[PDB]
Amino acid sequence: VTRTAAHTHIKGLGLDESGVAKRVEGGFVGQIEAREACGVIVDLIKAKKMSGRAILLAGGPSTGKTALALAISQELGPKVPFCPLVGSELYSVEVKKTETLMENFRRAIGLRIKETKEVYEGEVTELTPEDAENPLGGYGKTISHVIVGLKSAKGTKTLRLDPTIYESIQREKVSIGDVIYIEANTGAVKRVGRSDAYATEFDLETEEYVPLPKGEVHKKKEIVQDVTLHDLDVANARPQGGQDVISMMGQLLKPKKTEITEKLRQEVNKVVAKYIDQGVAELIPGVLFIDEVNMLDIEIFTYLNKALESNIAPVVVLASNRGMTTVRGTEDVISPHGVPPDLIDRLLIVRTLPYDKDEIRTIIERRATVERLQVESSALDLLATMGTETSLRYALQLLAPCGILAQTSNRKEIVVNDVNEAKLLFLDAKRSTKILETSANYL
Amino acid sequence: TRTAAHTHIKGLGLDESGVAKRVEGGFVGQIEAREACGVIVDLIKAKKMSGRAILLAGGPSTGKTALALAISQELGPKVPFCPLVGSELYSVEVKKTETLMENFRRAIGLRIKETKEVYEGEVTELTPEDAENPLGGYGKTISHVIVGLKSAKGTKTLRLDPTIYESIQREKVSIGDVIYIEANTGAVKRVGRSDAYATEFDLETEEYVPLPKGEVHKKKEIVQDVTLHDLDVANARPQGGQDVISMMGQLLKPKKTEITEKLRQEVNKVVAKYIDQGVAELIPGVLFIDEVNMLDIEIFTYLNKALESNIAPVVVLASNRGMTTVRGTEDVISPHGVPPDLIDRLLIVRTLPYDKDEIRTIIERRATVERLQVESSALDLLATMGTETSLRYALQLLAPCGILAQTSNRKEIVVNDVNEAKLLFLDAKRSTKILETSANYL
Amino acid sequence: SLIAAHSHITGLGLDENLQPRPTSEGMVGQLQARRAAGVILKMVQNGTIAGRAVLVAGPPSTGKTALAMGVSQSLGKDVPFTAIAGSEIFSLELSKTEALTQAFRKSIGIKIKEETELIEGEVVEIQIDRSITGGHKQGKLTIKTTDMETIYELGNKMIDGLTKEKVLAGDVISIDKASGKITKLGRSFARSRDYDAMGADTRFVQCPEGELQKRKTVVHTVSLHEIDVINSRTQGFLALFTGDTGEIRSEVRDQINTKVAEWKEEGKAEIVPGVLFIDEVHMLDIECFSFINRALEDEFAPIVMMATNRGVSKTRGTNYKSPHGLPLDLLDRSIIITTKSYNEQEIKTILSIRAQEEEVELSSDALDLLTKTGVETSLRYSSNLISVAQQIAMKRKNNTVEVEDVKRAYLLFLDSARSVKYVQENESQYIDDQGNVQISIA
Amino acid sequence: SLSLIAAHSHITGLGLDENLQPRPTSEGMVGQLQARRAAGVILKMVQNGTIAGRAVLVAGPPSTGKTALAMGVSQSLGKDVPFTAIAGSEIFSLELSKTEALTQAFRKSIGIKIKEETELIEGEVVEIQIDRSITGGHKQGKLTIKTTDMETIYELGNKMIDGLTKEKVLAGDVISIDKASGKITKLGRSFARSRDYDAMGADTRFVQCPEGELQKRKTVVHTVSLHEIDVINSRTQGFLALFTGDTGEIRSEVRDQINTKVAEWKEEGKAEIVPGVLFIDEVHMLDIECFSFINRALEDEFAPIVMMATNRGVSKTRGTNYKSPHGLPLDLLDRSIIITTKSYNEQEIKTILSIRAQEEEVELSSDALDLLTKTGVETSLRYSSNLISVAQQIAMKRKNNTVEVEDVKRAYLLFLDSARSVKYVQENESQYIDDQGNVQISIAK
Amino acid sequence: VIERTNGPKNTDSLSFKTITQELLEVTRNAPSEGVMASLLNVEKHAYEREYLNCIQRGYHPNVSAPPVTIEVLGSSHVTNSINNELFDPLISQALSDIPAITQYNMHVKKGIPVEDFPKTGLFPEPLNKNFSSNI
Ligand SMILES: Nc1ncnc2c1ncn2[C@@H]1O[C@H](COP(=O)(O)OP(=O)(O)O)[C@@H](O)[C@H]1O
Ligand SMILES: Nc1ncnc2c1ncn2[C@@H]1O[C@H](COP(=O)(O)OP(=O)(O)O)[C@@H](O)[C@H]1O
Ligand SMILES: Nc1ncnc2c1ncn2[C@@H]1O[C@H](COP(=O)(O)OP(=O)(O)O)[C@@H](O)[C@H]1O
Ligand SMILES: Nc1ncnc2c1ncn2[C@@H]1O[C@H](COP(=O)(O)OP(=O)(O)O)[C@@H](O)[C@H]1O
Repeated sequence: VTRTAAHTHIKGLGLDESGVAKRVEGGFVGQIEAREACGVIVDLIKAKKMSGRAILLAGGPSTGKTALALAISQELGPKVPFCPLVGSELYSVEVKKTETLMENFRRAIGLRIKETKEVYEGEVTELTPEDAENPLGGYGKTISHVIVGLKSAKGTKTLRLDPTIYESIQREKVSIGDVIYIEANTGAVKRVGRSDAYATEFDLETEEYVPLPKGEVHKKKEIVQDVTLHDLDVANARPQGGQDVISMMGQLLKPKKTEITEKLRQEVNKVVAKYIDQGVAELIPGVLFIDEVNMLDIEIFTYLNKALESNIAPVVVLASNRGMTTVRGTEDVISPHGVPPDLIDRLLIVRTLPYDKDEIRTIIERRATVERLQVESSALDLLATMGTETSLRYALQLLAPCGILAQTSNRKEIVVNDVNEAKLLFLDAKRSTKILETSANYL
Repeated sequence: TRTAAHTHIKGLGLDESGVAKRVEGGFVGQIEAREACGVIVDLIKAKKMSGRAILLAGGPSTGKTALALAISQELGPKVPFCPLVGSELYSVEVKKTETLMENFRRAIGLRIKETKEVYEGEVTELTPEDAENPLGGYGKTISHVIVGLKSAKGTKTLRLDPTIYESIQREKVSIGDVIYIEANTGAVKRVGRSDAYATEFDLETEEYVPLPKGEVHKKKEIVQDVTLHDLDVANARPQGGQDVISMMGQLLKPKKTEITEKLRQEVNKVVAKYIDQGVAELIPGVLFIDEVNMLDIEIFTYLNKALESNIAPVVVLASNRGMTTVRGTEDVISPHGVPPDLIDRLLIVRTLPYDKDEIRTIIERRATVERLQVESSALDLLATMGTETSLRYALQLLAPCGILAQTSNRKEIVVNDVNEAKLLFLDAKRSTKILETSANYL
Repeated sequence: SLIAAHSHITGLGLDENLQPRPTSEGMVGQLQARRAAGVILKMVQNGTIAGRAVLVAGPPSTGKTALAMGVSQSLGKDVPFTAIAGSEIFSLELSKTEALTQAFRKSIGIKIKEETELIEGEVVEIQIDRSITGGHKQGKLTIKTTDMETIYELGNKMIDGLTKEKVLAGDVISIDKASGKITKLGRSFARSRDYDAMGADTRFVQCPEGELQKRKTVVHTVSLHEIDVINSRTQGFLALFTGDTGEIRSEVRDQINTKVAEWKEEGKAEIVPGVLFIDEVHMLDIECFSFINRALEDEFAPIVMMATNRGVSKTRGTNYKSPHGLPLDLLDRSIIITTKSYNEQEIKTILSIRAQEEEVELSSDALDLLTKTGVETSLRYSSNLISVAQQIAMKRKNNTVEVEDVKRAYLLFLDSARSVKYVQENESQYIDDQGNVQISIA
Repeated sequence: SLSLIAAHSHITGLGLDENLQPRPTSEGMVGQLQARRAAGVILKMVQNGTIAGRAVLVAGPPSTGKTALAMGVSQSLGKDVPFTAIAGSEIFSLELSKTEALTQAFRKSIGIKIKEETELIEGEVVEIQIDRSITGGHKQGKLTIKTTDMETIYELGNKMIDGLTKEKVLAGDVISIDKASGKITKLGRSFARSRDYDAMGADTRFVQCPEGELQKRKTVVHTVSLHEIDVINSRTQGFLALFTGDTGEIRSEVRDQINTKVAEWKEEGKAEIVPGVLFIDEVHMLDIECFSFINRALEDEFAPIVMMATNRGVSKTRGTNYKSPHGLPLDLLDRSIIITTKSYNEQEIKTILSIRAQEEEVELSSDALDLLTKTGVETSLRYSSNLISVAQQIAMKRKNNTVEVEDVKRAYLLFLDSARSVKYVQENESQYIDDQGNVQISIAK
Repeated sequence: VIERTNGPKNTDSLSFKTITQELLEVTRNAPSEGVMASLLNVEKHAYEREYLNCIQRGYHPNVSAPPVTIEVLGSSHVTNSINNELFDPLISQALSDIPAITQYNMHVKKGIPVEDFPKTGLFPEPLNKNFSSNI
């Protein structure tokens, strides 16, 4: 019916109006202090005043670090942008890692714009061009004007088209009897389909039949758009959307990432500030999430030191599970969580704690509830004891083979024999390591 | 007449249903390796298996590359054979895995047979006729095209489609031209004017093809030999297009790219469909990789992956190393520089060094190939020098002896010439001796 | 195709209770691993859960890739099975995470349902109106059956499909509206007056009777990575074959995810997950493992199967040793299947199955000798010796491999151990780790 | 001209007899008799051309004459035979692999020889008349061309007419058309019309009107290497890659087709094969992969004769972790023959310095020559060779036309050799940046 | 690229056809059910089998922008140069086509031959009708 994958039993942080976390609500069990700190961070993000704040989630493996970031993303809502990253994604072969980090920084700042469009639309009834005096004169096009007759509901208009508009008109392969849509902001033309006023069953090109557009031919409408700053940066960097030669050739070449200079970013910031001052724009800062932060090296950390001190950069959430580890790209420095101390000085560390037997048991119970399985109480106790003995994730991932083995025996509940058979068929890390130690030829 | 370290080897020299003799096909000795390579040649000619690997190992100057070239000579000129070095897989345009897969696909051959119906010869007339009832608003409504063809000992007038007149006007076919009409496609093409229409103008760029032989209409059954990599590189690039992208890509540098698995799968299924139809047939070949010890462990792992494919050819490797560290690793000591995973998937053929009479016979064969006359005592001194220093040193010193004999106006090589060549040109051991005894940065 | 290494395995050999038969479907022995692989196969066919990592471990030559091939054969068609090696991630064109994302998204299939209309009839009249340069094309088509008669309007693609495999007003054709496919079934009128250029030798069929237009429902499977490459740029369908899909941005991927969820909501499309198999997973950097640790937690993630044969070895990209060459973060969220070595009876059954696959007839004594030498040496060596002894068997002209053929094949070709023994005996003839060798035999 | 006095420009071929016996001093070469005889043997091997794929190794101490020997072989080889001279550092490219760069360097050293006939009609166009038929299917042309002596009338085909519409002629441009080939070119405008149009334009050029016979006959011979044929058949317009180096890893199948067609043209009789010499100076910085590729590539029929020069002792092979003689692996040294060179004595140093002073147009006294000989005995030879040319400038600044001992002593005092600089560094090493980056700047402690 | 024509070349030259160019020129006008044409039409068969011409668009760009305008205050030459570079008649005529009645007017009522026409119709076709626009 539905697809579940290691998550989606979590719907939020699960707090009341005072910020006090319940013991079990919202799909979360335990970790009260971390959830309250994440609620404070959520309120700070919703305040929309700060810039360049950062927190770090530190804890052991399998303790709920990525779960808290996904709970923050669910508590914020879909309107606030959220860019999840892994630390290995910043190394690209097309552009340096500094530009990729700045791109992901600019990808987490949203914007909402009320946009006004001048629209000519209707049904094409007359398509008549007229010619130039000397078509082989070398300079100037072949034709001079194109007369287009458009008919909408309760209206009819005639237009004398520029040839440059007619290139986009004839690139869409319009004809007499087609409903078109001309956008005067960019010159883009959309061919909607054949009109339904004529016959239907005499076509061979699986076309779509559309009634006449309501209202007049010439229109003005207001459109609310959601746009990030990185979208404006890559739109101005590779210009596609005009009707000129360069904008036409921009759509045909193979795209490649380029080092966008800071001058373009200053110009985009100036235009966005003008749009905000005009009262048609609203700025929505977001969250950038970098999981497995220990994969970064010293150069990206040193650039991140500068990039957090700008006046645009969003809230950055990191995560790591290292105790005292040398930073990558260095030889002999040793720093907590693989994060250098100059970056550590600008953070706010949120500690995460391991679980107990009862918390493991109720987590197993809720994840068996989500996966639509029925578990007996003795099998649940055995699964909780296994989770304490080996791993929480190993007891989590043994539920579905137990369900398959129960279903092959024509049963609905999960009993102790299925758990024992899944133990015997499937191994964990410790038993595999113990087998590898007592092995013959590097098993 | 050019000779280069080889071309005295003509096949393995086995008798049928049996073993190698001593001196046959330019080979002296090495009987067990020749018998094993003959068994491998029979397995390749059996045309059933896929991805069998053979590594032949031994010392330097033993005849591994000679054995591989003898295998390629015994197979024939129609079975594909792609020689390679281990250093060639490291390119700067594409990854090494793609280069290995490209060389895998280069070693599988295909044989396609077709039939062509051809009208050709000198144009005698070209009358586009006009219809009985023309329509208004148009000019010259054509009902058919009548064209007369003239060739050697035969002429024939035709009655063609009206649409082919457009292609005739497109390709500028006029009177006195030689044309080439195939049956089903239409598609008239023009090769040039006849040789009889050459002496009416002093200056003309156009060449004059002679009048073709045979009748106007004939059927020729042709056979085309292509490889699977040729089909992959033909399907991967687009055809002659009518867009800016295909014209711009034709005039730029042909940069290699990463061919996907989907294109190879579709090529395999259309090849299997036409093989089942009875037209085409498959000829697997040999991929030979000399100096296999230069690969690193990533190419070895991908070779372990690719040797279990359904379409892989036979792979022949050669190496001279002993217990040597595998490249790309720091603490893996393995025989012949090959990891044990690849070693477990192949068979090892052993090659053995020679003795004095075999050295003398090989020197005599290389002398009589190069059209040189050697005295008997000079041959014995060259054999003693070769077994003292190197076989390749004695082989490479034959041409300076011939030059020194030609200088003194005689057609025979004697002891004085080989002594002068020993004095003039050094070997590795004496060079190492004079470097170890001097401290002047020598 | 040809005979490969795993060409004898058709399925996993399980009953309805997921209990493995001892000798069935080309797989013998290994009952625990076969039962576990059947459990994984039923988990995949359920299609409910996502992002499970399965690890297959054991010694070399144990049946790991055989188990993966059995799972892929039991999976059937229309479910994507992406099988890659570890060395294919490293490219000069894409990053490691981008190649891993493409390999992940190649294993998710989308089944799209489409409504089409089939038109089969006899062509009566064709009118084609084109401009002077031949660019703008339009016209009308009059087709008939034995009951009805309809005039259709033609576009550019329909005219292009008509002017290829040229229809000549009396051919019986079939047109699919949604696919744009034109198929010429044959000619029914058999006109006498014909031009003498094309063949027009099509088969004689009858004019179809009944309804001219018929509605039909068709389905097809398209991978997610195909949709990303198609929507990436203008000519993405060429990039599906040339492999020039350079670092597709994340906005395309999340918009494709939203559109796929919308199509599932509308009932148009359904999502079919698949299996991604990574053989030799130990040849991956720690950055690839760190990316996999987060890519396994997405909803659009397939069942990842990894196979390895390393013990406690060094993880690539670091300076410490880990079990199976994998860090404990990946080993925490993965489930391990352990394969075990064979007895002599399983080796004998494997050799009998492989001899039956290669169409090689063995005597009982030859099979016993091969079983003994596969107990002493590896199994793969005794598997490879069969075809060599077969070619030796027709070299003495009898179609039955005897003991002497196996003895001769054992004599000509070597093991891993015998080559090691010969190298350690004659170390002075091979180039060692320091580049020292002794070529001269005096 | 565009050549200055280089390091060794005095060497014009090996100084050998007709019996391959070197003279003691001839053709700018002094001493080194055994190496000169070996180079003469290799030169006769190249000139015979029936032996393919031989590697020789010129090994010796520095400043001995290995590159001088290669320059002498190149000068004695003559023209129209390809001699490629590359260094070991040139094959480490960014757009080409080392294997591909070595293959291109191998194929640049073997060529084919093609001879063709030309019937040139070069002259100034007087007037052109075009006759068009009523049907228009053919165009007839009457061309009135002239030289400074005489003028004829020619009839033209339609292909001439369409070829003269392109790069159009304006009755007074100088053209030249072939008869058999029909090649058309436009050389430029005549000098007689240079005062007509009052402003030249962009593409125009003024050439003199050709004089003498209008119709000439000329046989020319071309020498094309195989690499040029590979680059031409690799692309659509390939000569831009021939002049800009943007070839980019040409495939193997085009090379096999070109080899097959070269063998076919040799068998037919259209072209003959001219082999050549490839010289790899400073071979000791090549990787082990390049050495293995050289070992495999030396055994092909289309291989030149490879000359390698190195001056390293028992040094480390690059790309490995061990040492080897000459910096080369032993399997490469197996398929090679070594020509060794020996150091000079006082008399050969004096003769070399006298020849170099003769080449550089510098007059020396006997005492100055003996002082420079003593300096070249104690120090190296190139130090004295540079001392000659700076002492000439010192003597010219002293308003004297000859170089004396005082000028040589002043040039010795002004410019240092290696040993005095080593002593001065080792005496005052606190003022220099050492390997740890420590230096003392201030003069007062 | 635009002005390039398939001119003739003499036979006595060192530039011959490769096997790939012969494979290219065989399947230019070959019909269906021929082994060579079907062996060189993998992408068209994959296009027809996968029902790709009735697929929908799933991606649209967020922001579309024209190129950045450069202005020099008080100069008319820069405006003419910018208008010539942005709206080059040769390239814009290459990326489009002439209407049919205009072609009839110049070919018949003006005497212009077909070979003296400007080059038209080099814009590459999209995959579908839906893939031709972003609206
Ligand atoms: N408080 C919790 N309640 C329920 N499930 C949890 C809790 N904490 C962790 N988990 C589960 O444990 C698993 C590992 O947590 P995650 O944060 O993804 O990895 P790690 O803790 O190693 O960073 C997740 O699948 C998550 O569902
Ligand atoms: N059995 C043989 N008969 C004749 N010539 C041989 C034989 N074995 C080797 N040679 C000669 O030795 C030369 C080099 O042998 P090669 O194949 O390079 O050995 P390796 O590849 O092991 O270095 C070749 O030119 C070949 O002619
Ligand atoms: N049960 C089996 N059924 C069929 N073939 C088997 C079986 N066990 C092993 N094999 C053979 O042994 C080899 C196993 O090696 P491989 O497939 O690489 O996996 P692994 O490396 O895990 O052993 C294969 O060639 C396979 O043909
Ligand atoms: N036999 C010789 N005759 C004339 N000049 C020589 C001779 N040998 C060396 N030289 C001169 O010595 C100079 C340096 O010698 P060079 O060839 O560079 O030494 P190496 O071969 O060690 O690099 C050259 O300018 C050359 O002119």
